[PDB]
Amino acid sequence: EGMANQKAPQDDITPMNVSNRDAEAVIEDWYASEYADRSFQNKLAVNA
Amino acid sequence: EGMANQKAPQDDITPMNVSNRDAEAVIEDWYASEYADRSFQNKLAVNA
Amino acid sequence: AFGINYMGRVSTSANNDTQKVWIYNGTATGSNETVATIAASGYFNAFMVNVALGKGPLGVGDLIIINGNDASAFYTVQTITPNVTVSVF
Amino acid sequence: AFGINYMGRVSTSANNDTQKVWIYNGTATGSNETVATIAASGYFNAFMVNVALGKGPLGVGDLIIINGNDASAFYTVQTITPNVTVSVF
Repeated sequence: EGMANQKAPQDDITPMNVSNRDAEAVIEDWYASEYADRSFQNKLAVNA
Repeated sequence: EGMANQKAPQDDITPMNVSNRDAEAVIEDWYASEYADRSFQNKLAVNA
Repeated sequence: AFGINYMGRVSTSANNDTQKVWIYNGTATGSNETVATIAASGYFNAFMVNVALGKGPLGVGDLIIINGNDASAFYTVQTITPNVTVSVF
Repeated sequence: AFGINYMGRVSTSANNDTQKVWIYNGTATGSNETVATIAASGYFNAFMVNVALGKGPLGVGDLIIINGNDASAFYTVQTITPNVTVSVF
């Protein structure tokens, strides 16, 4: 945010400093995995 | 339910295990029967 | 702190009914921490997904080869909830 | 007794000119037996195909990581016939 201030006439302007910052989103990797052994293919009625 | 985890690059995958179970329904037999003697065909105003 | 890039897996089997073997690089080229620091309670909490429910890649009885910046030692996981704690093998 | 579901490979190499590393789960989630019981003579006989002739997955010199319900230790296969016997490493 900025802000307005007052000054004496003919005096140098004094800015009200506007802050800056950088919001950094760090990218991450996630894995969801499973195994389906072939020995269960003929022993299951479902498709694992 | 499965689950997602993280791992180092080029590392072997380590799955989060998914549980299984079974449910069993037991089948039963029921009967609803009745008799209608032929001698009542001509003696009733309704269709027995 | 724990760094996932320094955590590797040794055991090749995908059988989840047995245990796994891990190796951790805490030497000067890794996390650069002592074996005592790595073996402290809750150090491997970041490796778990939900340590409160004991959900993660580490299992009870898993063997971890810890390579600290001063020495190395075999360790074994005892608890995964509510904290991850290891003990000398 | 021995359960094949609790035995898994550790060494990734398929080189048959070198030894293999195994891991066994005898903890509460596995066989639920002590290290001494698992390390007894002839315990791993059910893993071999024909123990009378020394024919099976285990070879002489293979390292087995045994996790009992009380502790864990490294063991080495000494003989595969007529019984599978192990000793500490």
